Amino acid sequence: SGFRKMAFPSGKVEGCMVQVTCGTTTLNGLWLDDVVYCPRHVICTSEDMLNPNYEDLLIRKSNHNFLVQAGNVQLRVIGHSMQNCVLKLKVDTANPKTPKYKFVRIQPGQTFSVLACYNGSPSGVYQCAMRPNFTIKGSFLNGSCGSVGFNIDYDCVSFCYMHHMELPTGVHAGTDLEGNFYGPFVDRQTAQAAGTDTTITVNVLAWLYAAVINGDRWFLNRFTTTLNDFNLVAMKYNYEPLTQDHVDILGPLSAQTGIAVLDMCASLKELLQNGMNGRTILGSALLEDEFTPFDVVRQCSGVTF
Amino acid sequence: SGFRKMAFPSGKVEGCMVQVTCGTTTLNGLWLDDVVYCPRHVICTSEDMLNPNYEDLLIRKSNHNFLVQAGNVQLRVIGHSMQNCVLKLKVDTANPKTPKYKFVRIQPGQTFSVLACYNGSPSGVYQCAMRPNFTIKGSFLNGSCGSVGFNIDYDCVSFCYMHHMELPTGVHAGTDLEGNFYGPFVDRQTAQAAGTDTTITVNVLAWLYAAVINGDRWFLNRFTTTLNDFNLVAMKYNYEPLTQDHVDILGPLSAQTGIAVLDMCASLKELLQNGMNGRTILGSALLEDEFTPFDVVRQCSGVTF
Ligand SMILES: O=C(Nc1cncc2c1CCCC2)[C@@H]1CNS(=O)(=O)c2ccc(Cl)cc21
Ligand SMILES: O=C(Nc1cncc2c1CCCC2)[C@@H]1CNS(=O)(=O)c2ccc(Cl)cc21
Ligand SMILES: [Cl-]
Repeated sequence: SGFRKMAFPSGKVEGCMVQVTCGTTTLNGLWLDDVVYCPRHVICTSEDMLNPNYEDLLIRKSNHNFLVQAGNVQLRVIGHSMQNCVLKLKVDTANPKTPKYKFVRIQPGQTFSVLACYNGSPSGVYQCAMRPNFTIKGSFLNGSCGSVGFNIDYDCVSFCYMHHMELPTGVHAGTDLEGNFYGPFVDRQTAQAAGTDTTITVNVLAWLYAAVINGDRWFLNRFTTTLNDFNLVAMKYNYEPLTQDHVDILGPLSAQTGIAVLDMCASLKELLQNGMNGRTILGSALLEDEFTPFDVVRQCSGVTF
Repeated sequence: SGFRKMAFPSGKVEGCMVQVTCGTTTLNGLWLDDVVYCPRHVICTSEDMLNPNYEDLLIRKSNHNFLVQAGNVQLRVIGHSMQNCVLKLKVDTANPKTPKYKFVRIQPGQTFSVLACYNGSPSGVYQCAMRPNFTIKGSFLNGSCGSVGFNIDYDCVSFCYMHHMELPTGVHAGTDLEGNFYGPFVDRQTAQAAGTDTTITVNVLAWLYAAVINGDRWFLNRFTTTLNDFNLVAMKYNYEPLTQDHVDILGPLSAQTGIAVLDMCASLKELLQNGMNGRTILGSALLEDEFTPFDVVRQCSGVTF
């Protein structure tokens, strides 16, 4: 029993964190095999950030301008290349702690663990979701750039995010491990803003199924809804539209609890109208949207209470 | 910016998790140097749990009755002894991954990270607090016994909890690494219940300081209070009494934000008497009490390990 915001064990990622320095700029790098991946803005000064010409800044650099530190050992850079917004530094030593891994680009609503790091040293781990507006609500200070997001389903680490910047509202933007930004963001200091954010509907439904699995049904009602009527109501509360894909994905949780997806949608419609009336659901007074259907199945018992 | 429920990086603890089997009972063990620590109830059958005599159950066991598996390698048990509610299995191999460590007993209100494990394999990491009623609100299923709680100080892991059982309300109970329970619990199948819990006042105040640091100030007011008047009000809401030690501990956060501790106590009094009025603090509609003053300082400073 219980339901917590649970991160994957971070050990496999801790053994890949290194410090990358170019001149006065220092940030984190991810060392996999003989390559260190880091944000390309490590070659920028603060002044360069308004309109940096990365190709022009990079051509003026040699391999020995990049200092890579793994623990107390200095790695030797023997090559470099830029791929989108990431810099790939070829080093003379393959990481002996390289886990089994993949690079995966995720979609909004997907969750992942973040290993926050400073000076190549891990400080903490927490669970995040890629918001519908392509930002993440992380906890990052200056020096956290290059910290990564990942999942570890089975023994393979799927790297899905690398931290690049903090927007004016205090939310965060970054790239996949191929250097492609999530969202319409650029690694430039020009005026940029997070778009209006919305609630991840499929995740709220998954978490309501987690509450039923753990023994709570107070929020259920005798009604059902059509998918279109549900979406007309949901969008009035700034909730993402629920698609047939989301309904299909909730199938297993619907079978385990015996509650049809559109019947759970009717409960959600009522919760949006009434609020909780002094009650909580899984220790929360707000509707939680950072647990996916897959996260609920992973954390909850297969036997409903 | 940002504020997340953050756990310590778990790698140093992952390298200590093993699987312990005695007959039909399988659970997790902690392998440090040449000793494997695990709940002594691993020697019990379901019937034995009703009224166990652990010395009598243990005397009937030989070293080869305990199967210890570290990854895909079988460890050889060469000795065994009991210390309070913990079984210490001496093995023929010292753990090459043993980190620098200490066994520490924590007090209610203190937080720690939990590495949930099943079959000696880590599945997730989350942060929690030792409640005033000595339970923890964890997330554990069958097979999680032997999972451990810890804090990291510089490079030293301080092990503070080992999981033993779930109470009827779905909350959890366990021991320190010397086998002494937290709370008035016993390791047997008998009528046991979590006592009435209270809110950790010093932690709520720490989290209100974190909200101010992160730019949430709507709850601040011009008023102050005495420590005695604050405690008279706090007692009415099932909040733990605030002591002069708690006021002293909040000193640094008070200096950083410019808000006296008793000034923040007056904001907390108003929040208890009037609610949030449709507002949230750090994305929560409830007053959060599972962040200590030290957790707030650490997360808002980027301390690494
Ligand atoms: O956003 C940035 N850093 C950063 C990342 N995470 C957390 C925090 C910070 C800054 C202080 C607050 C906490 C930088 C610098 N600021 S910037 O506007 O020059 C900028 C712009 C683009 C890129 Cl790719 C990067 C950046
Ligand atoms: O509590 C216990 N295990 C356990 C731990 N974490 C999570 C979960 C469980 C059981 C299934 C549900 C989820 C056991 C069995 N139950 S018991 O009451 O027989 C018991 C009693 C004492 C001791 Cl030390 C242990 C136990
Ligand atoms: Cl995805």
